[PDB]
Amino acid sequence: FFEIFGTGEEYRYVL
Amino acid sequence: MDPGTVLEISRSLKKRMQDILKKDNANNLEGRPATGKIENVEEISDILMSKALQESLLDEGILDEIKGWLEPLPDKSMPNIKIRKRLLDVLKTMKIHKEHLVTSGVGKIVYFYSINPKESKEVRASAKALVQKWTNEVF
Ligand SMILES: [Cl-]
Repeated sequence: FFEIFGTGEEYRYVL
Repeated sequence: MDPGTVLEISRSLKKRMQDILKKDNANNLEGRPATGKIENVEEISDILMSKALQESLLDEGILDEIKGWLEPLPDKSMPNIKIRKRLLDVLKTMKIHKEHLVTSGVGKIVYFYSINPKESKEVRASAKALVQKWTNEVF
């Protein structure tokens, strides 16, 4: 799942 | 058709998408208007959804460009809402196999849109249906 979608941390810096 | 037209158009669009992204990112970093994606997203989306072009678009890594267009701008703001909506729609339209999702990393930005609390309800719902749809194709 994370291979396709990541951990959800990749763009967090945005928030 | 002349047999070369499909690949020529597909190659040309990849270059155009990269050029627009680079120009908007540089303008954004320079604190200048960066409206290249805004102005071109509709005509570029017509190209991206063309069935005759799908295999060559996908084969040449167009997903990398679609990811870049969806990614945060250099000041960390997100691309304008019409871009987010039109490109999610493009993605829903394309027949994308799991390996292309893997190599492109486009799932990561779509996943982010799905959990981003600052995102509009409609965009967040579209991203979520895309994550689910892709997850069903993966397994
Ligand atoms: Cl933008």
